[PDB]
Amino acid sequence: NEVFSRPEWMILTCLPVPPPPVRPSISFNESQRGEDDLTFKLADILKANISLETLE
Amino acid sequence: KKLMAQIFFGPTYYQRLRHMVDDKIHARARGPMQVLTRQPVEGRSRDGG
DNA sequence: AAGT
RNA sequence: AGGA
DNA sequence: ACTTTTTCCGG
Repeated sequence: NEVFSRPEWMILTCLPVPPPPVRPSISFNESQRGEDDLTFKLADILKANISLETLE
Repeated sequence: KKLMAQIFFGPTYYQRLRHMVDDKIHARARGPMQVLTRQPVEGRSRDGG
């Protein structure tokens, strides 16, 4: 469908970053993080995305 | 007054089991919620829904 | 225990 | 690990 | 060649 689902859109160019309510920081006590798995995984994406960008 | 029936009456070794009502009983009416789903927490202990 |  |  | 369900409720 030309308005909501063109084929070109199955190939990711710009990844949406979900907000914290989706990947909550389970912040036990004061000085201790406790970040979600999705936060770690998005970090790994960023980490890899920077290496590729600089590399090229 | 005497029962019209005669009862099967004698000793029988009975055991008490680990499940006792006041350890099982639970009620909730607004209480702690999940962080993610923002829904009632699980378990009697945790005052769950 | 079945079925793309 | 355990109840119905 | 290859995937997905299976009753309901202390740590």
